[PDB]
Amino acid sequence: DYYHATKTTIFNALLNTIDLSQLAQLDLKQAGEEIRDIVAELVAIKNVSMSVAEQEHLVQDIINDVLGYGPLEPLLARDDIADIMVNGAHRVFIEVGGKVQLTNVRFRDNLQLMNICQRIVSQVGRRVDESSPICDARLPDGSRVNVIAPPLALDGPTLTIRKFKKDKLTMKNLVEFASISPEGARVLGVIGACRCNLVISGGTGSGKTTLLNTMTAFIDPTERVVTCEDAAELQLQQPHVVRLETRPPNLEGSGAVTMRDLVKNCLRMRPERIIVGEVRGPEAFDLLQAMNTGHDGSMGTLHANSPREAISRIESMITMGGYGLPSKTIKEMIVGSVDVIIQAARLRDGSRRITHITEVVGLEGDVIVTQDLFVYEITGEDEHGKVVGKHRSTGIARPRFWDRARYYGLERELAEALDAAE
Amino acid sequence: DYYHATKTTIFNALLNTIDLSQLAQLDLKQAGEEIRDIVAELVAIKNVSMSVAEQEHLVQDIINDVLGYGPLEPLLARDDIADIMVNGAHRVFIEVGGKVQLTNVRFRDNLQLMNICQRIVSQVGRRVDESSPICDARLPDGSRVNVIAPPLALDGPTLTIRKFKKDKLTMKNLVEFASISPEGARVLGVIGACRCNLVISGGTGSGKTTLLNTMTAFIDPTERVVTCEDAAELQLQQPHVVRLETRPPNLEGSGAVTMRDLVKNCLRMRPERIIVGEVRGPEAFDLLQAMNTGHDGSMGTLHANSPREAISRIESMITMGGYGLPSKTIKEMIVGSVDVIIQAARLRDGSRRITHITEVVGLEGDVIVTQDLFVYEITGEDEHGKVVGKHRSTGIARPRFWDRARYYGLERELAEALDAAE
Repeated sequence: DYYHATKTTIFNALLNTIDLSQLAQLDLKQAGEEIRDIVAELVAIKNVSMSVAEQEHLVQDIINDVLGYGPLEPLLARDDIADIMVNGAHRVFIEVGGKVQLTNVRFRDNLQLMNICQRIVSQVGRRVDESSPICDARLPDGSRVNVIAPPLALDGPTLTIRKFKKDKLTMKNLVEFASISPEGARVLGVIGACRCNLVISGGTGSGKTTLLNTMTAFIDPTERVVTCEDAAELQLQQPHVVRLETRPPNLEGSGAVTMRDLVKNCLRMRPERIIVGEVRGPEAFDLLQAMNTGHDGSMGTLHANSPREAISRIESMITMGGYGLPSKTIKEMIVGSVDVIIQAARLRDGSRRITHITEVVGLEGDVIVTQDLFVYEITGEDEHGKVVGKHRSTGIARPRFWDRARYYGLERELAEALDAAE
Repeated sequence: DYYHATKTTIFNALLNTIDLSQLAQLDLKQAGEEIRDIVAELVAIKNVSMSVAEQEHLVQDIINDVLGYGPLEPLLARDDIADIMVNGAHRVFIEVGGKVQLTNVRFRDNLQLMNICQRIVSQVGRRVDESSPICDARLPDGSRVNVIAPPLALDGPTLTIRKFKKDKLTMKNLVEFASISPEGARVLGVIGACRCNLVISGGTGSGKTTLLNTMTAFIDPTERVVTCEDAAELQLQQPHVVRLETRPPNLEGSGAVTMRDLVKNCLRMRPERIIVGEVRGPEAFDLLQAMNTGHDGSMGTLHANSPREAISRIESMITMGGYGLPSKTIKEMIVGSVDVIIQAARLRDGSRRITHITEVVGLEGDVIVTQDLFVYEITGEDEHGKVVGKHRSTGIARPRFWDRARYYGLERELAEALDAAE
């Protein structure tokens, strides 16, 4: 009560005293010090009786409101709070330990919330308002931010901050979730590290993108990666990642930038690895060429249930490309370009597994030949219906990519991992 | 710290002192002199305690930021920097000695970087912005530039400067680098000498232009060769070469002289070989007419990955040229005009070699039938990661262009080359 009234009076006095532009001229620390001095002077003038703790709290709150993110700052500073979700000025939720909880934190009004959202997004040069109500951003520290303006959000501006939790998308999660056995995990690490061209095929709900992030986690830091996605969800930890996002056509059907355009441009940016979020149309062709003409180590997810169907769908995509390529030419391209196909699927019980790790070996007999390094053998189901299976290595001790592993010095690791698969 | 703060203060004072538009209206010399004078006056007023060298550096930086290319200027001035990549306002990498290194150079912000990129791409009459987020160009100094706008490049505008390198070869160089077997070299010499219509297709990084330059050494010196280019990259050593260069449209959208107009004029320049630096527009149609109306021996570089893909690309180009030509008519024209397609591509290991030497032998029904003379067969990889392969002749003894060889007496050499690599 008294603290709130004192804060309101001090804020009014400071606003009447210092303009927003003048404070913006000063840096975060210089502006903060100047605001602290002005607030002390205003408190002395108003003869407000406040203790050291109360005075410090009021000064910090005034500084945060005038400069910074206001009532959000205490939440952001906390480490336990993984995600913050503000639905209008009068409600805030925090995700602690995987559970969402309501918090007493409340903004002054929707106007202050909009100002704070605009500052947060502008921290990376983006702006959100009625003209562009939807804004999405990734702050340099890894926090994702999503903001919806009042014209779309009926109850007020909506803000969603998801801080960078690091453990979610590493091989440990897959190994402990029985998605891939530890030997399979080591084989995948070798495949990713040795710049093997990959095509992650997966069925509906098979978590293809999660597997793609986990695989790209192996990329060497120095490699200049370029990611094309319809909607940015990959979170490469590397220092030299370029992120691109397609653009759908406007309501007039113009101004579009399809994934094919992004891949063709990627060819002209000197990338050492092209990652395609999801191949759906002609872009496959371009992507495949990117694999063939250097850039070895690219990747791309695809919608298919088995590796053979994945190859067939790649052929159909390239054919959709419109070029008069004979089927034999397309098969030769695929055989020469793609090196490993990872088939991940969602089984009956809803669990996710890496059903196959297979290698495109050649074009014997005008039909592409694939040898499976790892397969998932379904033995049975638990008493409660849960499916039961195990990862078996086919025993191919010399995968066609063995030469790359030897070149990169990972041949010993590959042999050790694939030998003890059992 | 002190230097950065002084530079920021000087920039703010200069911005508040002179309008950007007025300086832009000023000429290079006048603008530079005014900027230097204003910077010196501001430094004197603010009493910046720095050496004369420090003042000169500050003035140069202010001039570059106001009208130059910002922090890229020291990078561009350098020589060891093979190329520069900007992944955003706060990420700049340079390829020094073939190694990518993160430079301690940062732009003021994303807006400044976007303005710098817009200036650079406007230097050759092109605009990059939300409406045209992707812009690839070639600067006068020979360097290639690629720019992606924020709407696609999520992390901010992305820039890529790849500086020019000579990279010119002679057929002996290609033979010694195994780019083409000696029999292939003889066959290519025969094809070039006998004024056989050529289309040197190749993928990105294949150096197709270098291959075209190498091919234009078997031309009879007497033949009047007219080379139409976009940046003057060909260095023909023949004595009667007329070098033409297209003029990109000015920022106002006028004064454009497209390659199509250059070729159409060349039709009336009495040439014997219309050489096109790169076919990427409707000009192909006209070029084909030149190929099929007495200017035998015309060559044209094209961007395609396989001879069939090159043919399809040419057909699509002619169709997009805006004419009412039925697809069957365009295919018939292509079959009649073109006589040899040389496919130069970069292999996965980064090396570049000639893959196909294919004649457009005829048209059946709707599909164009073509026969390969020389084909590159790959045989895996070696210990050092280099691709292992060899060229083999298809065994044809009477190639379609045989008559042309008979014209110049090159029948014997053609037969010997086709026999020695059976």
